[PDB]
Amino acid sequence: EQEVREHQMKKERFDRALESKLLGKRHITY
Amino acid sequence: MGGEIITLQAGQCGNHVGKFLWSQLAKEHAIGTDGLSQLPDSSTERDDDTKPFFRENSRNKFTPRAIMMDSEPSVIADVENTFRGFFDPRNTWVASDGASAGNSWANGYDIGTRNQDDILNKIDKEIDSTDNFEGFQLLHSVAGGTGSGLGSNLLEALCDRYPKKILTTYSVFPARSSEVVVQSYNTILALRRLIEDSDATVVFDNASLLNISGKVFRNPNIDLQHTNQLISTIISSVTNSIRFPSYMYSSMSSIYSTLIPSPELHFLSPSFTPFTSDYIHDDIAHKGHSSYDVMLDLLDPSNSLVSTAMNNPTYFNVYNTIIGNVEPRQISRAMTKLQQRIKFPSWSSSAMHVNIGRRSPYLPLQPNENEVSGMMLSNMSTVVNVFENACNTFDKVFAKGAFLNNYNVGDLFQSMQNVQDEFAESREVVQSLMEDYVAAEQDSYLDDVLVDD
Amino acid sequence: GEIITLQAGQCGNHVGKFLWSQLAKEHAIGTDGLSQLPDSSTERDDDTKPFFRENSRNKFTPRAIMMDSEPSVIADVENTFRGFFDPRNTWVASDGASAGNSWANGYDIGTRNQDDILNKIDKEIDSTDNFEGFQLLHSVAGGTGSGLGSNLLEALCDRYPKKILTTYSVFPARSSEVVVQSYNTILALRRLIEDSDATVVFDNASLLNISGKVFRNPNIDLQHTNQLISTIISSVTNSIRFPSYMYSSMSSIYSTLIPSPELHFLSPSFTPFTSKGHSSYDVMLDLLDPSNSLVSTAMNNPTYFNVYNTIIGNVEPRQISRAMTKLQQRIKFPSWSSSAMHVNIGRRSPYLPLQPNENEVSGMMLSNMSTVVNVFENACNTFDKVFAKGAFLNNYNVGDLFQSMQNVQDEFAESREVVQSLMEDYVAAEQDSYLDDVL
Amino acid sequence: NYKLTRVLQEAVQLSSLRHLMNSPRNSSVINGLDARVLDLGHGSVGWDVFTLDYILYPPLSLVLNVNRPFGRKEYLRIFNFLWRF
Ligand SMILES: Nc1nc2c(ncn2[C@@H]2O[C@H](COP(=O)(O)OP(=O)(O)OP(=O)(O)O)[C@@H](O)[C@H]2O)c(=O)[nH]1
Ligand SMILES: Nc1nc2c(ncn2[C@@H]2O[C@H](COP(=O)(O)OP(=O)(O)OP(=O)(O)O)[C@@H](O)[C@H]2O)c(=O)[nH]1
Repeated sequence: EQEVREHQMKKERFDRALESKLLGKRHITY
Repeated sequence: MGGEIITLQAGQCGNHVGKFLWSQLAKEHAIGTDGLSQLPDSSTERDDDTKPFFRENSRNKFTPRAIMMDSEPSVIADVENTFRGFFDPRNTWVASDGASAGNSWANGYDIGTRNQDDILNKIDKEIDSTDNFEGFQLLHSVAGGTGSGLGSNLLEALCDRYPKKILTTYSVFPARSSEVVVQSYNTILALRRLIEDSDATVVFDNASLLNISGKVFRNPNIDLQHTNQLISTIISSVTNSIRFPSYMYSSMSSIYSTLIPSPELHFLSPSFTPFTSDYIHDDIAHKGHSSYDVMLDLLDPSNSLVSTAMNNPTYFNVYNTIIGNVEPRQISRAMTKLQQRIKFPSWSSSAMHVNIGRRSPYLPLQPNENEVSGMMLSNMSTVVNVFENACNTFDKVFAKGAFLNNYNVGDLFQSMQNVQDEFAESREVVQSLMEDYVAAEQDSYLDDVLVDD
Repeated sequence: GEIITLQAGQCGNHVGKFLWSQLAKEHAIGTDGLSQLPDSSTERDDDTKPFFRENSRNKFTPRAIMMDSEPSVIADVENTFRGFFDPRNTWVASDGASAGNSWANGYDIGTRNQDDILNKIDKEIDSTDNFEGFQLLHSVAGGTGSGLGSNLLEALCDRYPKKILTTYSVFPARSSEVVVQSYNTILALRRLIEDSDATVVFDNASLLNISGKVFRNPNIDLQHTNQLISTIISSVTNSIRFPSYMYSSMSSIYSTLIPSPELHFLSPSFTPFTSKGHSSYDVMLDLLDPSNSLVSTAMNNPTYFNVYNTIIGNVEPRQISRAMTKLQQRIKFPSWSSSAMHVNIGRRSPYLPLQPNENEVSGMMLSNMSTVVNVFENACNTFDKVFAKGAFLNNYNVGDLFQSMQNVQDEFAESREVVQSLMEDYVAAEQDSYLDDVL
Repeated sequence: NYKLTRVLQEAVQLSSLRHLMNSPRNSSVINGLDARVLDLGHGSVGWDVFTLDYILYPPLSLVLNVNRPFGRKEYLRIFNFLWRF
């Protein structure tokens, strides 16, 4: 379980870091 | 521990037996004659396993892992024309040497030694094509001199070419020989190599074959094609435990572990109930037998495929495989009835072995009378009794040295003295085999290790 | 990047005609040269520029020049391909039919009419800008063909010292004319040693054998041999004619195949083909097997130096890996050279009619082993025997070779010496002690 | 253990279960098998250190019983006995 878990976790970490570096499309307004 | 097995067709009888066996396997696994599997490649779920015996070149074509080798191109061309695309044309060996110049074992040995590189290259190509392998199955057909010589050459090559593989052989013995001298000479020269290098050997005496083909078939005349059909059905039944893998016996090595007590005792006796996949198989639903009656018929001398000559026969390893819907209570009843009726040696407490296989989901289902069939293989010393006729012919003809002008050519020895010495050595080898068998028939065989430690 | 085809002799003319017909059928150019593709879609994945010049009429003229002393075969090719070839790219030397099957007359005709060929190749080069080299196709047995090939090779090496030259040399079979054709073969071989950059060997005997094996009719035709030459050239040039990601020029292929200019002779093989049935593993096994090579191996275990294969068809990586492992297990490589095995997946031409035995993945393979040295040894041995036994070569010469026969014998001895040093270099590279200068 | 799971996948490919691997639904059924090894023993043999850990997914877990960490390990002991034999 740890193998696929750490694989998916590394993939998700890379994806989140890239999405945060790319202008951060997530926003909140008022 | 299960590996792939490559079929070796040698001689005319061997090629006919191989063709019949491959047609039977095609009918069982729904492969047909055209080579292309009759079942669509979409239904991938298959309870059987053709991979050990068939090469999966494509998803819909199962090419049999078999090599045919013969000196007469007529039978090879006939088989190739009948089975269009089924066999591999690159696995057909003829050497373009023409017809066999006699029925001498020396001629076959010479025609095998001269073209040994071609057959070895074909075997190497098949080994490169396959990924897994366990051993070969050689069809000797010792009745023919050239076929027996080719089989002996194949054995003498494979023994020291692939020692990590177990070698099984199938030697077909004739009922009444036209030229008893030459046929006994060929059988003895093949038996020498069988004792030397072969790991397992199954004998097929033609007398019981003719008897069964006259009894169960309606036509009084017996034809060699449906005679070899019986041997091919026997081979398919004994390879069923690997083709449709059972739960207890799933490898030829595991089967021969319980079928072979020692490398010296490597000769079995087969028996089978009235067949159901042969030509005239309509007279089987009138018997109405159970598994107990199937075991009784298997142990009966009328269903054995070799000359029984049962005069208080000593059994060493009795094994049976029952295919169909078998009942465990009936199996236990048959075992209890047979353990009180089969002679067992007092030095070994090992009893007979029973295995239950599965029926093919595509084979024609038989009525409840003969829906279940059985095969039995017994280690009996009566094989030396079958050989005794050839040994007596040798002892009564070797006094003069007749037919010596035929075994002198081809082989590595052209003089008469060398051929006489080789024949005497082969006779001594078969005599020592018979002595070992008649000694293992006694209790002192196991006491030999008890008296000295 | 543009390569100019050179058709020398009647054999060269035939193989060029066959190759151009095959390329037209592949790229949908046809016999008339006009674009057989509709004018609605211009997106193409092939590369016809290095082989076909597209004019204003959208017609693709083949970038090929024919040098031969026999105008009959050239006129026949023009008749069969009316509207395909350019009449200005035709060279017949204006000397009538051919005469004499020796290298001397061919080289003399080349040296005499070199100005016309020079002007033709200069115009063909100036027609475009991007150039990489030329392509020669000839038989070393033919006298006039070998002479013209040697003359054009000398002209190319002393005029353009930057363009890489590749040739396809068809060696003769075991026949009668080898007593005199061996002279032309060894002279062309010496010229290749001196100036040529790459050579692909072909044995006529093995070619006819493979032809009779693959064909039902045992009466093999020279036209069938030329068609098989066309097929092998198409399979070896597919990597350049359909570049997708890796291979877009013959320079990289020759760099990964030829390790040193002293070893620039390659043996081709191609299987299966006609003129799903076999997986890629079986295709590579047949390629390794000598029964599918276009040259007589005559060796039990040749010393493989550099091999490179191009597989045409839909292939999956597991069979590639299995075949690569089996090749690494069987094929022996020298302990001083690398065991480089290159596999290139070449795409199929969608504008090409479907070849018989459809969906059958095929494979070509170029090897550098000890199979060329056997043919070279046989050729030089036959030459030495005929030279030291019969002094008849001094009776058929032209020009300077006819003014004095001593210079001819000196040149032949020099060719024997250079091919002897060549085969000695090969047999030395076969051993591990070849690279002992650095270790 | 990456070479171990690669060997497991190669054995699945080589066995008769290659038909189930070709069939897409049975391919997912086979992929549901967890190639998880519970180490048993200190420096013991590769046979004894081997262990099979299987994880179910709904809605099959609500019906089928497996070697749950809070169960009786019936399948575990049966597999251990058969593995010894
Ligand atoms: N029962 C049976 N015996 C056969 C069959 N085919 C051949 N035989 C045996 O073969 C013997 C005759 O010799 P051939 O079959 O010609 O063998 P050969 O002389 O070596 O010739 P080739 O096999 O062609 O090399 C007979 O005594 C048979 O016992 C067959 O189909 N059925
Ligand atoms: N394979 C093949 N070889 C050919 C063909 N035509 C000619 N050849 C070669 O030509 C050689 C015979 O000599 P010729 O045909 O007279 O060639 P040549 O000596 O250069 O004379 P010309 O062709 O007239 O210039 C053979 O050894 C072949 O290698 C052909 O159509 N196919």
